[PDB]
Amino acid sequence: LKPKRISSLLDFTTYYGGAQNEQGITVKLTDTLIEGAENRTINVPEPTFKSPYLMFYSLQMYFANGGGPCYIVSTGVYDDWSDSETPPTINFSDLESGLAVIRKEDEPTLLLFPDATNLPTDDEFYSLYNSALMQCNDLQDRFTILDTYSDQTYNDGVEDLDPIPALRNGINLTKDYLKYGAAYYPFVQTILNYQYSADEIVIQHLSYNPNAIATALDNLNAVNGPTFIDAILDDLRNSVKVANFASLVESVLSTLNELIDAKEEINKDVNSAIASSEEDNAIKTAISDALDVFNEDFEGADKIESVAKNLSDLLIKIKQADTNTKVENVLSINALNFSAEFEKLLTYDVNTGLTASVTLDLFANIGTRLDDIIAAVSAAEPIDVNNGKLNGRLLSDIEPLDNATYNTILLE
Amino acid sequence: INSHKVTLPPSSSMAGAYARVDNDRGVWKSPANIGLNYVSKPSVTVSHEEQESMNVHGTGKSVNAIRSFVGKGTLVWGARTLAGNDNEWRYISVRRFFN
Amino acid sequence: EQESMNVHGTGKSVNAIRSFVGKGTLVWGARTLAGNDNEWRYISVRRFFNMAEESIKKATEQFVFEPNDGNTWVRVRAMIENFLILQWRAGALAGAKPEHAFYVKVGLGQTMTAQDILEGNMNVEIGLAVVRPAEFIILKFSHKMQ
Amino acid sequence: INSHKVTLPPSSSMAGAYARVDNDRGVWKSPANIGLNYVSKPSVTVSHEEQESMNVHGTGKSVNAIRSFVGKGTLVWGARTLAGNDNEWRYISVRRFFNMAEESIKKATEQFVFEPNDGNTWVRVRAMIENFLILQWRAGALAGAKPEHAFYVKVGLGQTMTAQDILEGNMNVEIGLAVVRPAEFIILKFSHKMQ
Amino acid sequence: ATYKTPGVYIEEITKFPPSVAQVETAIPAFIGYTQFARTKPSVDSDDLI
Repeated sequence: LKPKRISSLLDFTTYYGGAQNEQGITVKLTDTLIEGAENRTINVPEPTFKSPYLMFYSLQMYFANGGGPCYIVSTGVYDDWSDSETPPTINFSDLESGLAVIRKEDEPTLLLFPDATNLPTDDEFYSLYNSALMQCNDLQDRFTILDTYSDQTYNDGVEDLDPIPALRNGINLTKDYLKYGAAYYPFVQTILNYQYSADEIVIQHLSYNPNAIATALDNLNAVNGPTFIDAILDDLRNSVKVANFASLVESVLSTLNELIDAKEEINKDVNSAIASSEEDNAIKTAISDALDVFNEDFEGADKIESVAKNLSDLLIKIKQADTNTKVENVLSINALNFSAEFEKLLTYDVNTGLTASVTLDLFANIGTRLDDIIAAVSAAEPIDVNNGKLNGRLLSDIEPLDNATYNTILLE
Repeated sequence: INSHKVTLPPSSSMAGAYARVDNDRGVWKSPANIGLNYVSKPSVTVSHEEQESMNVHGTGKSVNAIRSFVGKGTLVWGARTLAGNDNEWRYISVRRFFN
Repeated sequence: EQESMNVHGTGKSVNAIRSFVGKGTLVWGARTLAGNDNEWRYISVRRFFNMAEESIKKATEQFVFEPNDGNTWVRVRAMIENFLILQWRAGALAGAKPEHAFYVKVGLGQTMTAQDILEGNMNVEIGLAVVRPAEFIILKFSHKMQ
Repeated sequence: INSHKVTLPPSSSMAGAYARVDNDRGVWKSPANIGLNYVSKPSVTVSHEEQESMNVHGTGKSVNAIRSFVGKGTLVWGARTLAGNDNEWRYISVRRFFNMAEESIKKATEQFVFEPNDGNTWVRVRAMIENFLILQWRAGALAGAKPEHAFYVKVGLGQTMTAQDILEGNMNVEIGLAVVRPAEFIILKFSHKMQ
Repeated sequence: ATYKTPGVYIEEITKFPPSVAQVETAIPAFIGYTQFARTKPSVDSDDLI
């Protein structure tokens, strides 16, 4: 709640950032045959659920029409969407709190509220603009720019109201207040695009040739090999001393990362098979149950993805600690976190030259949980009749697969 | 839960409007033909015909009405005291200027 | 349907954004929400008064505890008059000569009494003639004899 | 140790500012709208709204406020005495000019104590006081377009004295002054004029 | 109109009269029977009776 004077759009994104990614976009693909000729249909409807935040878009319109220096008064940060059809809400008590701090500033001459048309009731909308005109009367050096609540006929809960006569009812002050404001109508259509992320767009693909489960099988059969996933597992089982010891940790940390990258590509294959087998809900439950039991040791059971992060920051710390103290290089590797983090993959492997006395082992449950998934999605291939190659895939992940389809979806 | 609103008696909104008009125009200006903030509607509708026995009465005990008008919103429409047939003391602004 | 937007019995005017063939999308309306007021119906008149009053008010705080006599009243009048002469020459004030455009009055026997001096009051009076826009242009055609 | 500073009551800084303004502009100039040296801030913040009952009050006992303004620093903002509803004595500079003028005239008058109380003395007493007040009018302490608007001096038999007063040994001199007041409130009145 | 703290103040004085706004003169009203009287022409409900 501190007013700050900026000068351009590049100054705004430095201190405040950009817009919120939209969550209401859907993409549909359909393959058809018309007398022996192929036909592909791409359908992206306009979203009915939008983000209620409009501040970054309004500053783009201001600088494009000749604006100069202005003041920014934040009222809070963005809230998250609960799901794909419930956007967050705008509170009346935050916007009125922002009007109280701008009363103490001397230099601005114009008052605006860019998020105000997405307020829950129209009575809150008119009451906010009645407060701005009372501030313009008291300080007697400012002016207010108003809009209507909507550009079309809107529902009040009891009645339907036209926008122009409803604004004339809501603003109920005398002339000594009305001379400080002006109102404009209707809304304007711009050249700007919505802000979105390609990591959150899911494709639904209906094709006459169904190979969704077969393409999901070929990736998962290939990763279940001796050179692929078995080669990851058998590898795991003064100033010159610190520099040699950092080379040993970098080889272990490089082995963990390709195991985590193998975990990422498995989940994209099973998710496309879960979404394709909407028929026979008992088979979808078995495929979903096999996936979370494989994801136990990676996230839920043991801290496999958590030790790969702390070892990297512990690796940087030991290279800076060599400037002053050897006890610093002793307190970490024996007493504090560094001796404790190695125990979770192998607890007492130091009993011999080879890893023995396997009290704790986060590995070697991978291949048992993998071939369970291979049989579980094997029941799904005679029950899927309509879903094609890209069903259930993220939009960013199809760019290496089919580049021409990815560019066509971006235009729509 | 937030769709339910509070209904209040109007005496504390009137006190705020007394201080707003005295600062703008003085204490000798009647506090009527003015608007109220944070108010959606009156709770009861009062027409033209039933305000007549509110404003002028044989006892002299006048009651000021809060009303709605098309194109103007909710307003205070009445500026009398409870000695409403007195030629010296029937207006609120005369009594408060003497005070 | 812009007629009841621009001129109305309540005086609450709404400015319209419209399209015209050969011209594109334009702003067509320049009124405030006190649209039947002869002093305050135009946006540009109100915003010029906001500029001129604040600039004069900031320049006046150097005179607050000064002697309230004839030497001060001559210099206060000339400071305000020099500022308004520049506004007349730039075209903000209408007039063929400067005394048609404004006036400034301050002094004992003009704006103040002797009882006002003992209380510590100094009164300055300023009147302005600001240029208005040409909103309706009416062409009147007629025949003349040969 | 040196990061801790001293807080003082403001009366000795005000005495230095009284002597600075009297040397620069005279004793008839109000000691307000001025700055204080060696001062970082006031100890308490006083706003616009709470100085109103400090400056003007029903008892008449006014208190002068030290305030801060953006772009201007810490200033003295108030120039009243504790008789703040008096039309003769509410300003500090009026009271201190009367203290100067009365003492200077009183010391110059002791050369006349056992002199003859006749018309030759009354002419020279009147001209001594009139020559002094003409210099005060020209320096700006007395308001007036001409000298008889600014002061008057009266002394003589049939003007200030009776014949019974002469036998008792009394001589009466009457002096009236018109001292310049400060401009405490400045009110700008704006209006439209016809084209 | 009352000033207690020292400084500069701004007052506006009202001199010009307001102006009258002219009303429409010929807007008729027709009162009688219709065929259906619907707000939404596709949905079959006479809510404009």
